[PDB]
Order: sequence, then structure tokens, then C-alpha cells
Amino acid sequence: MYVRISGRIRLNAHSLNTKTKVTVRTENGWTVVEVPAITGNMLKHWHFVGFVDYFKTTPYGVNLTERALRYNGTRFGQGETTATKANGATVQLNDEATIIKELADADVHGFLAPKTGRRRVSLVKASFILPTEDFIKEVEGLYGFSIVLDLGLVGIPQGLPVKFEENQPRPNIVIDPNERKARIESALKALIPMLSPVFKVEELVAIASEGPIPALVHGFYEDYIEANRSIIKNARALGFNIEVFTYNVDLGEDIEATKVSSVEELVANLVKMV
Amino acid sequence: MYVRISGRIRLNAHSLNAQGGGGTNYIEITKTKVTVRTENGWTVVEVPAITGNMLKHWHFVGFVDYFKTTPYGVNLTERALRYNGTRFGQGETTATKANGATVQLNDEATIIKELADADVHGFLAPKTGRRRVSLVKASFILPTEDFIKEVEGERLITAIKHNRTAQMLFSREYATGLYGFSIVLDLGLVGIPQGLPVKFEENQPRPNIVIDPNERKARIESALKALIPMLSGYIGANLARSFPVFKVEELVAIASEGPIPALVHGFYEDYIEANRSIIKNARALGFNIEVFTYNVDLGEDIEATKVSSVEELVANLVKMV
Amino acid sequence: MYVRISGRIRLNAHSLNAQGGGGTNYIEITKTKVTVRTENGWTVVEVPAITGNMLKHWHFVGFVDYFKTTPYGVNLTERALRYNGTRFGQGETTATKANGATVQLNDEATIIKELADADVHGFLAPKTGRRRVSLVKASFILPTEDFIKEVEGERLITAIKHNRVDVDEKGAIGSSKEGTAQMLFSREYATGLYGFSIVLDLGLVGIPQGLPVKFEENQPRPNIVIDPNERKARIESALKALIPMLSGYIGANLARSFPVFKVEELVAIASEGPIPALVHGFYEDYIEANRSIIKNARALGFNIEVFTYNVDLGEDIEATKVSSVEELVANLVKMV
Amino acid sequence: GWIRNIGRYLSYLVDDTFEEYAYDVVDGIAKARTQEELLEGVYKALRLAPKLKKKAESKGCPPPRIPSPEDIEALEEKVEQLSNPKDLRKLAVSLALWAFASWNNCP
Amino acid sequence: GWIRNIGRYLSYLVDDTFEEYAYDVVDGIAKARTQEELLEGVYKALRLAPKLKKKAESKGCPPPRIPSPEDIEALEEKVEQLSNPKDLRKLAVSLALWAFASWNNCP
Amino acid sequence: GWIRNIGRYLSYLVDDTFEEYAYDVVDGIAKARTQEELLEGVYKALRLAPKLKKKAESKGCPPPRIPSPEDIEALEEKVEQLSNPKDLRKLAVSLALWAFASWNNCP
Amino acid sequence: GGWIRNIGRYLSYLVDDTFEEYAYDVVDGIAKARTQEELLEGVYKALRLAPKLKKKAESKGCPPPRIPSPEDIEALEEKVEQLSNPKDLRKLAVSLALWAFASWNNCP
Repeated sequence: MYVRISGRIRLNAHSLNTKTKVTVRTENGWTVVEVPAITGNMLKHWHFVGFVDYFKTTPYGVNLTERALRYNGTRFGQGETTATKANGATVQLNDEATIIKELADADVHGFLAPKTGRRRVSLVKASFILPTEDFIKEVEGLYGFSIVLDLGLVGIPQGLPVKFEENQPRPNIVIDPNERKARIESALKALIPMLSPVFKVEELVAIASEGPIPALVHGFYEDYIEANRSIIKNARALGFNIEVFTYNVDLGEDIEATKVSSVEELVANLVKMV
Repeated sequence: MYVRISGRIRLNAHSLNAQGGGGTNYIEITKTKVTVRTENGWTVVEVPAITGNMLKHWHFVGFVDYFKTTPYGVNLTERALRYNGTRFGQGETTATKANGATVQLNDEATIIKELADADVHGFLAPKTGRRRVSLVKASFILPTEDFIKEVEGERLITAIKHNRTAQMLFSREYATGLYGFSIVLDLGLVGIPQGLPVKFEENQPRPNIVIDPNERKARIESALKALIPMLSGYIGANLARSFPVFKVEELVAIASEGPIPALVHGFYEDYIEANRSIIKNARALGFNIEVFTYNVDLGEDIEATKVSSVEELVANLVKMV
Repeated sequence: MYVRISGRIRLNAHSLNAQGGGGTNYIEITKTKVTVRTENGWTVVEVPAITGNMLKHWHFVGFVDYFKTTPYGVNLTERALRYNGTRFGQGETTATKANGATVQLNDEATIIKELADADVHGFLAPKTGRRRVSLVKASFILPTEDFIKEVEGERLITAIKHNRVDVDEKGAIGSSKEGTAQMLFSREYATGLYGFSIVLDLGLVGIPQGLPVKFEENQPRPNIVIDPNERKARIESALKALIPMLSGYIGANLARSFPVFKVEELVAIASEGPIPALVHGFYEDYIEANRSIIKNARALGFNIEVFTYNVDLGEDIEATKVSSVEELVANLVKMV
Repeated sequence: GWIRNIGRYLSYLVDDTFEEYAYDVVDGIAKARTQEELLEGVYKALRLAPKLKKKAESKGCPPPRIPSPEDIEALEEKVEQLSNPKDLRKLAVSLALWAFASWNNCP
Repeated sequence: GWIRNIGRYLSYLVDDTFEEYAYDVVDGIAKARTQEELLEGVYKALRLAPKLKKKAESKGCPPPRIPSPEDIEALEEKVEQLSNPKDLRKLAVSLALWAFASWNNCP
Repeated sequence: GWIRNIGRYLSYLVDDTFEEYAYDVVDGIAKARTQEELLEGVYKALRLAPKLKKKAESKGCPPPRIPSPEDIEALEEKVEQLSNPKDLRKLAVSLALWAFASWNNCP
Repeated sequence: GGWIRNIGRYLSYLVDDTFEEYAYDVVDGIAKARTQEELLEGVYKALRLAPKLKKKAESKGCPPPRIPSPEDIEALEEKVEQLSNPKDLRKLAVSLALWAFASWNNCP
């Protein structure tokens, strides 16, 4: 399944281990100024640590890596021709299918081993926690974030998605269906850490489906509600089903959507929809 | 049919088309030279940009994502399934297929009737010499001339460091602005090999659709729907960590069933009246032009439909054919 | 008629008409050396360019793309429908008709009657020794003098790199023992305020050079070997071929480049009778030369109608204020 | 051109026998078409000098000389006075690549 | 003549037995009508000096010859008085000309 | 003397087998009427040198030999010493003339 | 010593019949060259028109056109460089022009 989430929160006194640019909206000026926002790599690392925390607790989550436990996602860095599994059995990076079967973090967030040449495009698209234009317009704060989970490619090797045995388009799943479902559930539950101590959730809107669907407009703009309406109406009219979830936002009218009152409700809805 | 979609989209902090110099930690974002008018004369400024190869490769990705769901998605290359745009690379004589059975490149008829990728996005086989130009004309991604002249330049780029013995530090270049694109789908010869465009079996020009009309219609639907990821977040690289913000500030789309010209872009001081003039003159010439607008002002004696996106327009275009 | 187009055109972020580099991953772009007055001392600067040969090729492509719409497109060669510049190149003693017919290389009038490519772009047949100049003549596309003067020459080269990706059903790229099939090529990327100027000597459309005129009662008259409406359709298609040359279909790797294409300002002259070539936009004082030429050509009995786009051209020379190119085509074809 | 002194001063920040392998500074300095980022880069390079000098004195080899004011001054009043990006960009990248030379630095 | 260090370093940057194969830098250095791209190319050439220095011991390879301060000083002195593109392209293409050679490749 | 090695490599571009021809570079380096395009074509040949090496080590031939650096700098000194177009044209044509000779490279 | 016969063979192959490619401009350039530079350009052009001769010989079944030996090029370079006197240079150029016209063993 494919899901896209876009929301806005309030960050105050954030401590990291960055500074980016923000562009002035409207017609008075389109210049940029430096603001200490949050890079998308931080969001992806938060998603990864939430994923490993919520996946190692599962009884089926024993196919992780030793580096993943200590939140060290080097993903086959310099001088790493192999991988160290969580149990202890050193897996050899010979084929992509073996990596998919034996690893889960490398499945959700991709991998790259330059020595062996192995590579995988990450199915998690992390955007930037950028300030809203109104903040920089009336201050010279409300920070908008978004995330994309392409969970339909979980357990699907990039080499070949369909085996085509009897000329049918079925996904090339290489892991057990129970393991795949557990991985999907853990990935969906991994949205808690960035949505939960100082920051609080102010606005959120998500769409979830099975087929490839467009991502929402980022919560960076002023009139993005019109873009969200356009996207929702177009997705409804194109023909495939789509589930829309709203958190402290009045999206629109004359449609169907789920108004979630808590983040746990949204997590449960995503878990039960797949 | 031939369609042309031009659009101005506002981007912020995108790490798109960044390579750097060799193996250095700093990675530059392909800041290209562009020309602006301003008031002191035509000046060249080095402003970051996104190449059209990126745009066409992502159009390929969208097409292959929306082609599998079609009932006739079996006729697609194995490279298309693995997100590989490279068709018939170094030394390749035969071809790989999703079903597994290889196909010989004896001519273009089989490579069009069996390889939808080869038809939609062209191909090049150095060994067999088979050559075909892609039907997806991808423009570049540049900031507005007014935006460049009013932003005082400032390289439109900032450096942001990223952390990770296996502990290394690397930095990336980040940019923003009201960029623009003009993607052209000249999909009037899909299912038609270049070698035999018109057979002229009875002294009358007509398309030579090597495939049944259903597969041609499905390929058109997939290729046009591939424009949807272009305005959603599936543009450029580093999407796993960057995922640039997209919002369609301006959009124009001109479609026709016949050979029609392109349109003037918005990278200039004065383009809207030029667009009005070219659209009205093309309509008056006798071309079946359908024009759709989004957040752009139009004039008199010209149609202006406040559309939502492109998918519904493509749907009704398929409905009316 | 011999219509002439000229003016100043801006090409921004174009990778058009590369040179290949001679077998290198770094693809060389077409670099041409031009001369600039540069106040006291002249300068020679090597700048990116688009050759007039490829401009002629793209005009051919546009003409054959707009000729198939006409009901008389059978005379068009089927090799033109696929955008082939070959014409009797190597050992081609015959020609292939669109309807699968063989055309001989004798009786040049029949050659241009049965082949629209022969009529519009001429031919060279080394085997039969047949010669016909191209009626369309394209000038080179170079950045104009004030551009170099204001940018102090500059380089207009960024050299963006492009690579490949492979998974080969294994998740890796592979070493040289399997094929790799991953190539890193860096193509030069250019820009600038260029100049577009191509002449369409269309008065010879359907007139072979072997016997251009006939004298039945001792008067000159064109030899129209074809029926009139075919010639009118050919003229209309040739004029329509100007439209993509300014909306933008020219340039190498148009699928991956498609540069933002518009003309900053434009001048067009119909000039049914023979006239001097209209000056190509490269300069600064061409406004005065064009004004004088237009204002004094009418003294020679030339009924030339001038279409002007984004140029004041004073107030005493009459001209048609235009804002596109298909309007130019329409007003050119409504009289012929 | 008096670029030798500033090049030698900047080289010690990048050259061997120094744990401070700060490589982003030279890249930030070089490709600076605008004065703001070049000024920020030179300011951070100057502010990193105490770490360089303390590391040099801890190693034993003599530290680089005190950053003189006149050379850096002439640096700004030649980089910002010239409007065209050509000469400023070339001087910035040249003084950035000046640091990439190896000689008898810290015996 | 006073160029053996630069030529040998560029060769070791471009030749075999180093599994790095930086040809883009050489192409940037060679065809340089203006000084901006020539300076960027020489910067990119000297950028992978630490890589060559540290990776030389990873195989048993002698360290490369880093360009001398006097050589780069002479190059900077002789590149400043550049107005006509002819000799500038000459110098850049000659840089690339001794970039390719048949030195004793890592004996 | 110092024309054999570089002339040998020039003939490596086009000869028996070696299914990749490049005569534009030979023509450019032959009729070098100006001070340049000579080193430009020679550099282009040096850029195709890895292509020739790969083709030789792959298909049927022993690996090609790059011209010695002393040869390259001898050529550079010779072209620096000459000033009249006569000597430059003579050197260019004598350089590019060896590209067409009966060489038994691939047995 | 050796250059005579091979130069004659190659120049004849460039000029002889059964080829339909009669290039006399190169022969005239080789002949009428007071200075050595134009003689070198002429002989270089003659050597350059090798692929045409090879392709035509392969197409029409004629024996392949032999290319002058590298030692012949060596001797040419030595005697051109060592003889700065225009007299001997003209003599050598005209000797080459004479060897451009010879009735060797043509195609059977």
C-alpha cells in the first residue's frame, strides 16, 4: 500500500547534532532568508529509529542488523562487503533477493553496498520540516512536514517485481506473508516518534491506497487547501479507491473522510486498511 | 495525439541533479548559466537548475508505474520494471522482457508491438543500429527571469552538511524558487514503427498501428497519467531524504489530435500576452486546440477553463475519442 | 514568393547541436568563433552555436510533419515522414515512393513532381549526377554581438554530467566482465541571446532548374510542372514549417533538452519578387539597415509586406504588428 | 599578487599532520559568486584559526603567523569593488585551491 | 621543465592502477575558453589529493607528487594577464596534454 | 626521434582491426594553421586512449602504449620555440602523417 | 632506399585506373611545393585517402592497396628535415610526383 502524510506542528528549542533557506510568499517579495529548520535526513532517521524500535519488539522482527539496534544506519558503508545480522549470522551480499529476505531496515529504507555494487531505492520519501510562509511573513513557529511510505514495494526486489509464471501480474514476494504484514504494520506504526516531547500536533492530512497515487501538497504554503481539494477530488474521480484522514483540519465538503481525534486512531486505521 | 503541458511550480530546498566534482564531499547541484534582461542589459547568471534528463526519466518512472495496472502492461521491458531507463546499453544485441522470453531486434515492428517502453520513450541499440527518438520532449527547470532579477541572485544555493568507523561527513547544495517546465507528449505515432509510418495500402495516409487500438489507448492513458507524479513529489533525485515541496503556481495545457507547435514559456519579463496571442492565432488557423488553465489569467475571445489538474482532462479526452 | 525571416531570439538552457567530441564521454557542443567590435579593439570569441545545416534539417522535419495533413501528401517521400535527411546518398539510383513505388532518377521535373523533398530541399544523386539546390536556406545561430559585449564574452558552458542505472535482476551494477551498461557522459549545456534567420526561396516550388521558364509568345513565366493546388499546398506547408522553428522543435536531443524557445523580436518580409537577403540578427545597427531597406525597396517597385514583432520600426514605415508566427503563415497563405 | 601568504595560511588548515580535516571550507570559499557566502566562509576560516594554532603548538612545529589585517582587507576591497562575477569568482576559487599544496609544513 | 610534479599527479589521477578514473575533471581543464572553468577544473584536479595520498597505502603504492608551491605560484602569476582566449585555451589544453602520459604507473 | 612514439600512438587510432575510427582529430592536428587545435586534437586522442586500451585488451590486440611524457614535453618545447606558421604547420603535418602507416599491432 | 618502390605503389594506387577516383590535386600539391610544408601536406593527404582505396578494393574485388612501411616514413622525415636546401626538396617532391604515375601490377 502507498500512503502520503502532510501536516504542521510547532517546534520550540530543537536540539540537533541545521539551517536552510525559506522563500517569502505573496507579491511583496520573493527573497529568501536563513532559518534553522529541520532537514529531511533528520526526519528519515527518526522514521528509521521508530521503525526499528517498533519492529524489534515484534516476535517476527529478528531479521534486522546489529548496526540498526544502536541507531547506526550506515547501510553498508566504507569497507563493508557484508552485513551483520541481529541474531549473529553474517549474511553475504551476493544477490538482492538474499538481502530482501534477510534484512528489513534495508528493505524499508533501501541500501547501497559500493563494494559489491548492490543498490536499492528507498521506498520512504522524507521531506523537510520547513517553516510556514506566514511565520516568516509576520515575524521576519508553525513548521510543515510531510512523509511518503511506498509500502507496496516492501519485500519486492528491485530486480523484478513480477515473475510472470502464467502471464499474470502478481508481486514477487520473497518473504513470508506474515512477515510482510508485520513489516507493513511496524512501518505504519513508525509514524509515532515524529508525531509525538515539546512539539505538539496542530494539523495533519493523509491519503492511503494500494496503487501509485500522487503525494499531497506540502504544508508550507497559504492556499494549499485548494491544492488538497484538487488532489482529493481528482483521486476520487480517476476511478480507484482512496482513504482520506484528517487531524484538526476541515478539509472540505460533499466527500467521505475520517476525522481522527488521536494519532493512535490514525495508526490503527492505516494498520486495518491493509 | 499531441499534448503540451507547461507549468510554473514553486520549490524549496531540493537536492535534485547533484553530482559534485569527482569524489569530493561537497556536491554541486548543476548550476547552469542563464540569460536575463533586467535593466542594464542581458546578463548571464549561474543559477541552479534541473536537467530535462531528470524530468524525462521521472516521466518514464510514472509511465511504468501506471502501465502495470493497465490490463496490457505485460508488454513492457524488464528494464522498465526495475526502474531502469537504460535501453540496449553497451553491447546489447537482444532484449529482455518482463515475461522472460527474449526478443530479437530484427526490426522496429516487433520492438514497438512488444516493447511499450521502446515506443513511448525511444531506444538506441548500438550493435543492431536500431534508432528511435523519444516521444517525451522534456524541458528544463529554471527560475523565472523576474524572480532571478528580484532575488539579487545570491547563488540561489546554500550548503547543508549531513552526518552519517564508517563515520563520514558530506554536504549538499540546496536551492529554491519558482521553477518552470514544459513537457511535450507527441504521442501521435505510438504503435507506429519509424521505418513504416504510413503504409499507403490504398493511396491514403493513415497511421500504421502495429498493436490493437486497446493497447494504444492504454499506453496513451498511462503516458498522460504519468504527468501526475510530476506535480506530486516524484521529480528529481534524493527523494528518500529531500522530497522537494511542489505546488503548481501556474499551469497551461494545450492538446490536439494534429501536428501543433509548442508554446512560449514563462522564463521572461513578458510571456502571458505572447501565450494569449499564440493560442488565439493557432485556434484561428484551423487547429483543433483544446486549452486548459490553472491559476493563470486569460483574455477575450479565448476559452479559459478553471481546471483542477491534468488527470480529469486526460480522462475526458479519452472519453471523447 | 521568397519570404525572409530574421530577428533576435533567446535560447536559455539549450543542449542543441552538439559535436560528439570524437569518441569521448564528455560531449562537445558546436563552438563557432565570431568577431565583436568591442569599442576600440576587435575581439574573436568562441561561443556555442547551432549550425544552419541542422536548422535546415529541422525545417525539413517541420515541413514534412505539416505536409502529411494535406490531402496531397502522397507525393511526400515516406522516408521524409520518419525524418530522414538522406536523399540519393550512396548508390541510390532509385527513389522509394510513400505508396511503395519505385521512382527513376531521370527527368528532374518528374523527380520533383513525385518527391516533395526534391521540390523543397533539392537533391544530390551522385550515381545519376542529378543536382538541385535547396530552396530553403538556413543561416547559423550565434549569440548576438551585444550579448557578448554585455557578458564580456563569458563561456556559456556548464557541462552537466549524466549517468545510467542498472539492476539487471540482481540489485547491483556489475563489473566489466558482464557488460556494466552504465555510462557517465557529460554534455555541454549552453544559453544566450541568439539570432534566427532562414530564407524560403519558395518561388521555385515545382519549377525545375533544367527548364525554369518557357516562352510561347516571348514572355517569361514560371514552368509549373505540377497542378496549381499541389503547389499551393506545398507553399502552405513550407510556410507552416516556419512555425515550429520559432515555437521550438530544433536542437539535438529534443526529447531530453526541449529548450525554452521564444523570439525576443522578429521581422518577416513576403517579397514575392526577388529581393536582397534579410539581415540575420547578430548586430546592433541592423535596425537602421532594415529600416532603410524597407523604406527604399518600395521605390524599386517591390510590393513587400512587412510583419514586425516587438520592434517599433519608427512610425513612417508601414508594417503589420504581429505577436505570433501562425498568424504570419495565415496572412502569407491567404494571398497565394 | 601577495596571494602566497594567504595561501600558505589557509594550507595549514587542510594539509596533513593536522586532525582538523575541515574540507567544506575551501569548497564554500571557491564557488562564491556573491560576496555574502565568501565573507561568511572567510570569517569562519579566521574564527577556526585558534584551533589550528593550538594544534600546531601541541604538535611542536611552529604555528602559522598571526592573521594580518591588510591582506584580508585588500581581499574584500578587491572582491566586492569589481561588479562582474568573473574576476571575483576566479580569485575566490584560486585562493581556495591555494590551500591544496603539500610541502615542509609540520616536520 | 618545472612541471613534472603536476604532470605526474594528473597522470596518477587519470591513469590506470588507481580505480578512480576522473576524466570529467580533465575534460573541464582542457576545453576552457574563459578562466572560470579552467580554475574550477584545476580545483577539481587538486581536490582528490587527500584521496590519492590516503589510498596509496591501501594497496602498496608510492605517494603521488603533490604540485610544488613554486609551480602553482608561477601558474597563478602567468594566468592573471590573460585577455585573449587563444593562449588561455593553449595553456589549459597543454595542462590536459601533460595530464595524459605514460609515467611509471605506481611501481 | 621524438615523433615515433607519438606517431605510433596516432596510428593506434586508425589501423587494421580497431573497429573505431577518428579522423577529425587527425585532420585537426595535421593542418594546425594557428597555434592551437593541435594540442586540442592530441588531447582528444589522449582522451580516446582508454577506449583504445579497453578495445585492445578485450578483442584481439596487445595493450597500446601511451607516448612518453618526455616526448610530450619535447613536442611542447618545439612548438613553443617556433613562431612562424611555417615551422608550426611542418611540425603539425609531420606529427599527424604517421597516423597512416603499415603497423603490425594486432597479430 | 626502400621508400621509392612503396611510395610509387601507394601513389599509383591513388592515381591508377580501375578506381574511378582520380585525385590529381594532391599530386599537383606534392609536385609544386617550393617549401617543405606543402609537400608534407600533399603526402599526408595522399596517405589520408587510404580508407577510400581499401573500401573500393574490397567492394570491387581488387587487391588491397598496400600502405607504405613506417621505415619509409622515417626516411621521408629524415631527408625532408636534413635538407633545408630548396633544390633537393624540389627534386624529392618532383620524384614523388613522378612516382604518382606508374603502371604497376593493377587489378587482374
